[PDB]
Amino acid sequence: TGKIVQVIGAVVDVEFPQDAVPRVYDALEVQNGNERLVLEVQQQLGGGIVRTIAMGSSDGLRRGLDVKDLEHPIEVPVGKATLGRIMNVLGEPVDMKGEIGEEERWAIHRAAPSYEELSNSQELLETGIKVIDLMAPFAKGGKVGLFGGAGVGKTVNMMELIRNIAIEHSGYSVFAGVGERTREGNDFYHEMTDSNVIDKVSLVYGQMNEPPGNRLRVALTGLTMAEKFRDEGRDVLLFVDNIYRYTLAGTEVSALLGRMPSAVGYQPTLAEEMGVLQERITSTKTGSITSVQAVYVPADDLTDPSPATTFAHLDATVVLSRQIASLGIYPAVDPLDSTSRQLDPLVVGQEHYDTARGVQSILQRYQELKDIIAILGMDELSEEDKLVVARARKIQRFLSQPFFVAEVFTGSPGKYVSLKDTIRGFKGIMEGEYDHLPEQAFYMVGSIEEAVEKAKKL
Amino acid sequence: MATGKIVQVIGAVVDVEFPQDAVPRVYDALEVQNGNERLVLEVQQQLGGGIVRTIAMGSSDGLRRGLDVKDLEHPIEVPVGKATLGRIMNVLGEPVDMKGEIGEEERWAIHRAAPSYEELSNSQELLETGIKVIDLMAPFAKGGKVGLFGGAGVGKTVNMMELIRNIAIEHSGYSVFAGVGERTREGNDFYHEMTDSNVIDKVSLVYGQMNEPPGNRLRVALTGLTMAEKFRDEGRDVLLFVDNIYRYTLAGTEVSALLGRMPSAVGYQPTLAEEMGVLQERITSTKTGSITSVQAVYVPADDLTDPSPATTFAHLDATVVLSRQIASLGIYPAVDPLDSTSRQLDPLVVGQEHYDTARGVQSILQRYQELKDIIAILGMDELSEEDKLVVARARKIQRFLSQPFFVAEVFTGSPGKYVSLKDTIRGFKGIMEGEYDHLPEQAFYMVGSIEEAVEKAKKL
Amino acid sequence: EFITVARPYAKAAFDFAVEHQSVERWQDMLAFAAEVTKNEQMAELLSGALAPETLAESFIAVAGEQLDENGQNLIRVMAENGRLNALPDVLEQFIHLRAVSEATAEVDVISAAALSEQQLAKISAAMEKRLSRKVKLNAKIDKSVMAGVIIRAGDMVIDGSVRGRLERLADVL
Amino acid sequence: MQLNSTEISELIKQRIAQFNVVSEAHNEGTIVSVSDGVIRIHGLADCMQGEMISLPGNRYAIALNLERDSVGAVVMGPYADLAEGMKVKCTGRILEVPVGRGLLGRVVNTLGAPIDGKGPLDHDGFSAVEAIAPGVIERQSVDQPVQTGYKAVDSMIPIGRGQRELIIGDRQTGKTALAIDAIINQRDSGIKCIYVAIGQKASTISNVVRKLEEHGALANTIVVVATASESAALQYLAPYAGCAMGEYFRDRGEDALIIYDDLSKQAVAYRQISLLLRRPPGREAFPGDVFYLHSRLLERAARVNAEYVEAFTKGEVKGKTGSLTALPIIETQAGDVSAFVPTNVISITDGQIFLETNLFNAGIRPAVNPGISVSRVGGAAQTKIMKKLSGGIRTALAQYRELAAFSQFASDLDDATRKQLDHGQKVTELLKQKQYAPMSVAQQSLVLFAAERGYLADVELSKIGSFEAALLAYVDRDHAPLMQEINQTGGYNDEIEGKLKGILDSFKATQSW
Amino acid sequence: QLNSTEISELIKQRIAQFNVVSEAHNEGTIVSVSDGVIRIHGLADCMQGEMISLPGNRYAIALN
Amino acid sequence: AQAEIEAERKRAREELRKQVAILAVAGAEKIIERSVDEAANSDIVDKLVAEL
Amino acid sequence: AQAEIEAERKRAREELRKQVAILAVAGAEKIIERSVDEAANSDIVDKLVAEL
Ligand SMILES: Nc1ncnc2c1ncn2[C@@H]1O[C@H](COP(=O)(O)OP(=O)(O)OP(=O)(O)O)[C@@H](O)[C@H]1O
Ligand SMILES: Nc1ncnc2c1ncn2[C@@H]1O[C@H](COP(=O)(O)OP(=O)(O)O)[C@@H](O)[C@H]1O
Ligand SMILES: Nc1ncnc2c1ncn2[C@@H]1O[C@H](COP(=O)(O)OP(=O)(O)O)[C@@H](O)[C@H]1O
Ligand SMILES: [Mg+2]
Ligand SMILES: [Mg+2]
Repeated sequence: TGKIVQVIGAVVDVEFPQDAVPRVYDALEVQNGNERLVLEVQQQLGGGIVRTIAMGSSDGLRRGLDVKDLEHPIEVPVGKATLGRIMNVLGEPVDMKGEIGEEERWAIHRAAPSYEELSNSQELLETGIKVIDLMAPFAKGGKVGLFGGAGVGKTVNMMELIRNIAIEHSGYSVFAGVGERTREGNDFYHEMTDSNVIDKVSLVYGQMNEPPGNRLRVALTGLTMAEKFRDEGRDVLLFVDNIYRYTLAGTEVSALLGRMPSAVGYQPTLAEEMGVLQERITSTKTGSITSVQAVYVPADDLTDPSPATTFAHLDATVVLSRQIASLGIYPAVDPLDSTSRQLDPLVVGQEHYDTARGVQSILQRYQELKDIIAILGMDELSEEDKLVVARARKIQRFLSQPFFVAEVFTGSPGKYVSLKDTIRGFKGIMEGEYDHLPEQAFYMVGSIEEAVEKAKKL
Repeated sequence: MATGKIVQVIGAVVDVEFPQDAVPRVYDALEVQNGNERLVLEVQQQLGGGIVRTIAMGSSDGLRRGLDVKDLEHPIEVPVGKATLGRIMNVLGEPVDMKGEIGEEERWAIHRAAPSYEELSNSQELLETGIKVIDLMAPFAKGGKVGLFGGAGVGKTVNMMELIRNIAIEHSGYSVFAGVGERTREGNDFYHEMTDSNVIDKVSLVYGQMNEPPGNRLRVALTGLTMAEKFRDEGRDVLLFVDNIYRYTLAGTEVSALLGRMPSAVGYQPTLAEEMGVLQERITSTKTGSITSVQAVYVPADDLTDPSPATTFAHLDATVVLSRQIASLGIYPAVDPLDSTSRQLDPLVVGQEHYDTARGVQSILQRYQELKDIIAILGMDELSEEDKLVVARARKIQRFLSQPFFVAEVFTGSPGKYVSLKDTIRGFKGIMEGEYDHLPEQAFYMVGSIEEAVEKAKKL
Repeated sequence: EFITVARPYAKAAFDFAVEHQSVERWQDMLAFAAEVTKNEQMAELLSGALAPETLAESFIAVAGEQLDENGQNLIRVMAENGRLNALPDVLEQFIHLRAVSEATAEVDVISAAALSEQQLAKISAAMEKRLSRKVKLNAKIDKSVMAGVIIRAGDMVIDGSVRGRLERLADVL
Repeated sequence: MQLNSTEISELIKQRIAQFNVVSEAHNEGTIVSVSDGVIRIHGLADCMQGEMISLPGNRYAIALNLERDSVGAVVMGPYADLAEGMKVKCTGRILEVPVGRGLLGRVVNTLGAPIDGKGPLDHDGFSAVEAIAPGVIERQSVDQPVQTGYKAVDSMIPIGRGQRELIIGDRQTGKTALAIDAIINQRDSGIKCIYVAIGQKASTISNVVRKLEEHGALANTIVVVATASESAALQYLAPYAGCAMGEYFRDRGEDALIIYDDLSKQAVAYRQISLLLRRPPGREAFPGDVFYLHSRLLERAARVNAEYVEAFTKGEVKGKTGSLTALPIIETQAGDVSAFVPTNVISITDGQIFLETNLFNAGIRPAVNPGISVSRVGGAAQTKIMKKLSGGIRTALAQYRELAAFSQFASDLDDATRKQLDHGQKVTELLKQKQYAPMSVAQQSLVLFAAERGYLADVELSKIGSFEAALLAYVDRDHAPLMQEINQTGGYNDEIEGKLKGILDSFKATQSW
Repeated sequence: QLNSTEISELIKQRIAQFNVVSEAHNEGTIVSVSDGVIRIHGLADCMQGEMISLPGNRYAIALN
Repeated sequence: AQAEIEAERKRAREELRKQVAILAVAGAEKIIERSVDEAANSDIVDKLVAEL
Repeated sequence: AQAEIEAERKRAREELRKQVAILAVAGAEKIIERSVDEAANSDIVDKLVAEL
């Protein structure tokens, strides 16, 4: 009952009778050759025209085709039936099994929970990772974000967190792959299915090959599946593989939607697009969502508008850096930029808090000397400041750890380090009780015991 | 018969409207009577409705609206061939010197396609310039591009004149000098420095200088190149000098801004790499002949990352940088052996003996460069005896890179020398293999071959 | 070029002319308006920046072949939007919408030489089947084409000419 | 003899016989504008986005925009001779490229037109240039190895069939060399190869073709070329043509390898095409979708499971798995590994080989910089023997290279750091290798054996070269069977370890090098 | 050359009578909706900063 | 050397086929313009209208 | 071998001069199904035979 009138890249304009124009976010349908193409309207231009985004390949569309108005928004399968299966942005099953026997379908556009319904939790969550749970401990039901450039470890860290908390966790889990490699999605699907945990994970995948609209709405499609388990009374884990692609897909489409560019070419509505998503991924009195989000920062510029506007939406922020990863120090967390809302004397105890702050102080004091060391050499440093440097370097190395998911790279077996066991090692290194041991005794060891043991072999 | 009419005039951009079926094709030339003299317009774009947008190859002041425009059915065409040697011409191939008409018989369009894939030479030769420093440390490929990054007061013009002389005499090739966007004073004194050394009859000059509208500075390089191509088709080996490729980039930036196109990397036109490529991809060695090119390059803001140098260096094969220092010591030519580079220096192309001789002298000089600082601070006799020998050989090599030009006789008085490559390799292997340690460093200075250094030491 | 800005006005004028069964009067009124735009003096006036409601009135003055309300009103609206120069195209799209509504087409026939007027009859009869429209023919003669015929129906062409066959064979090889 | 005039005449005769004379109805439009290679066509009520529009001459144009009243298109060739008013014909074809195994050994334009003089193509139909890569369920984990000729990358940075491995570095550091040395090495391993050159000089391409012919590899490679002089619409569309030619092998259960000569110049040509359409630019003036440009390209280099190969080929091929391996090359200014486009492609591929200029100027070639180059498929793609001997060798060299930074002045612990330094130094002196000298997995393996089981402390930095030359000649002379065995299998066992130790002591003692 | 909310049926109304009824100075009609901005046709007596009341219980601020 | 011998064989074969191909169509054109008349025009027009 | 290929080329060209006149007629008759006589074309076919 409508005609196409323009096809610019990924956006399509459709003309309808004045009295039947669809509403915003309703879904239309066309026939692109043999296939059926779903459009989602973004704007109601004047005169019955409506401007839409194609959820599929836009090639092959002529003008004047006839499009049908489906009178409901995009709706996805939801609930228990969607568990252990892979789905499109449109909720269609993408593994070669049959239909999803869903009893209910939910619109992917929803309002965030009211302020009255929110809930706050001080219950610490423990992970096997030294640096994360010393510098930036995070709590059940809270948001976590791994900030880093390209190729620094923010996917390997997310797979390690999945390993350490997701298998030892009762409730279900949801994994949304937003604009990342299909290879990694296949690898993760098969690793899960081979350990029989797949029947606890729901997967959504709008990987990098797909046109902008799929990457644009796949994140919402995942949040809906998560919100369902939350409202059912359960507690959920939500892993988003790269939330930067959700805004990159908005930037790709913005100019075609006829909107004046902004700070660095970004859409004028960047902060609202980002908030309208991250405000509904929260825990509430009727259930809790625990979420880990990888956040790519373009060109390693931590001040680009997209990371800068994301920082405000996370409780614990872990900032990876290339200058550390280039030292072979994995994980490459930058201890002088990672933080957590949960690092307070009240929440984590005076001993943990004090050790974390001492480590920060030492590493910063070492940063301040790095230029005088560069120009004048290390022999000009006062004897007090040469001890600071050696302890700083020992601490730099002791934050490294082997991961079970990185055996494929280094061959060394992974390690799981309890919190009680790491604050002790750092208290020791700082207080000086290990101040007679070569630095390389600390590279890639689990606990301080293993370091004093490795020193025997040099 | 004229058919168009000027409809807009804005700076150097003029719009003319033709009948709907007679719209000129892009790059076609048009002409108008700008008062008492004709003016040539080059088409840049076709807007809808029979309107076409052009750039004036001349000062556009005095242009009314509605003037009749005659549509030449061909691009700008220039005279080519032997007839243009020793003349001076502007972008439109008009004799700009006052010695009258050019007596050519054939005229070529300046817009052309690069040689197809299967016209290119299925070999890789070298060009024997005849200068020791270049032939050793920065050999030229026949049909390649050579950047010349020297500054001022170092002899760029006399190096160019020596290359012109040698490539006319010791080969049978001519030369073309395109004066893209540089001072008029240097053009006039270059014309004279060449007329009084008898090389003017061996070079064809085309000048579009800083005092010209943007279109002239843009297309002058194509004029020079399309004369060099005519010389190539005769089977010759030709040499093409560009006075500054950076100004050929900047004229295109000005024009692109005039046309209103969106800016790109750091202020440049969006078509920077294609404008540079369609030029640099026409000077290649064809199965019939070859055009070699020596191009002066200016790096903005001392940045080798700026889009213009970064785009140019994609095409340069060799690179010779002139140094004020090496001149101050008195060594002429003033090439810097440590900064001059060439991607022809590989055993697989130049051979193992030439490659390792060049690498030898390079290592010798780059050690001497710091033994001399150790001397400057601690005094001479602090050195080791091995190092004193290194210094004593480095000084000799450094002296032997001088040469007397046929063009420099008017300064040195000594007769100019043309040194074949074999002789330079022999001389430097000898000086580096410990031969000739028995004669003084001033026996090598400004000599020529080593077989003349021995004779100069004989009489010293 | 006003191909796009003329569409709303042509559509509105045609929908109005239908409600009142005056399509022929509207078409002639528009054909007169589009000629008032081409006069040498009026084209000067339309360019200089006059206030829309005085430009519209001086335009209405030069036309007494426009019916009192509805032509004058169309001119006033286009003048308010500053689009009086679009009339020559409003006319073309009005003629097009009319041809579509009355189910008519006008197909060109290009030949090496005039046809037999039985050939023309068969061509019209065949096209009136290819297209639901009653089709006019306006045969034209070109001699670059040398045998066969070209049938052009809007933006649809049937390259029956032998010249087409030659150019289409040369590029097979 | 073989210039059979009767053969030419029969060819043309078959063509004239295999003709179609019946007329056909097509849709027409008119060019309204021409500027900087972009065209504006009025009409074509029935054009579809992505279509091929046919222009006067035999050139083509691609439809990018279907505006309300006009079609925007870019000319795939020289546009200067087009003029307003010319008619254009809408072919019912989305952008398509000849594909087949008959293209092997040809040099081809981005539109599939052969630019070498050797006449028309033999090809198995046409493939769409723009396609969506296989889904997540259709992939399979990369298992098999792809052997280059170089100890450095085959040991530290393995490449598996189906991987995508960025070769990144500065200008004149050996990228093209490292890539065509991987192309030459597949001469006998059954992996068809494709080499696409975007924005390169014509002289360089002619030279590279002459080398591919000099080593016999050309009969196994397709060359897709868009030189620096060609339109920005051929440069931008070339790598998609090359990937469409490689997917032909991928989808039939075979193996292929494709090299994009500069995906930095593809980005520049796309930036040109985008700015000429007045599209708001982003960082470094690149468009918004400069990531999607490389994403939808490199995501096609995939490995597919046997069910995808069956379903695609209508069941003609059972049990096999196809793969397309990609080696994109990127150029970075001043070694700046943190610009925009370099970082995008590092974020799209499965690893990077980072060629550093300080090493290249120091005579270390291939100048692989350990510590910045990784292979995210890790050892799964190595042969068993290589995976064993190599181990953490790369992080070992990274440690050695950083230690050299501080030990430059002075060091303590100065016997263990001393032996560490000597070992690492001899290893770097052993990893450098000459151009065009590939060495089988057997030779790399036994040389790494000699490297790791001591056996090299005594021989000097001056002799490493000689040690290797002798070692390999000796083993070629005597233990030809053991080489024939290690080359046929992953070949690791305590039996083979003992055989290697025996050869090592034999050569070490009785041979004098 | 681009349109300014000159659309078919509004133009047709103006053809019907140029001097349209002025009673509705207090109300108007939404013609566009996007990203949280709406264009309203009419409202001849709207004042800058005024509050405009939409269907339901919602308001908008007239800025342009 | 053998490789280039074979490639030049291929290239000369193609070079010759090209000339044969272009001259075939130029001859066909001249023959047609030399041989068409009312009968052939009427035949072509009738045969295309019969399938129009 | 190249100087052998040149002789091969002349040898085959002189033969293909006979085939141009066949292919031109075959094409002309394929494009217009009205058969054509050699007689009236015997002259213009000769220019093709000559110029190859
Ligand atoms: N392993 C090696 N040993 C010695 N020389 C080498 C080696 N690899 C490359 N080279 C030399 O480096 C030179 C340039 O290398 P190459 O052209 O492959 O780099 P590139 O990055 O492709 O250059 P460009 O970026 O200009 O294309 C070559 O001429 C070659 O001689
Ligand atoms: N714990 C670790 N041990 C070894 N390598 C690691 C570790 N963590 C990360 N890496 C390295 O990080 C590199 C980048 O991988 P990845 O995390 O997928 O990049 P991205 O940040 O884009 O996801 C890998 O190739 C791997 O070698
Ligand atoms: N081969 C040479 N022999 C003697 N003198 C030279 C030689 N080359 C350059 N010079 C001197 O160097 C000076 C630089 O002059 P000039 O070439 O005009 O400057 P520039 O090259 O910067 O234009 C000249 O005055 C000339 O005397
Ligand atoms: Mg990742
Ligand atoms: Mg290269």
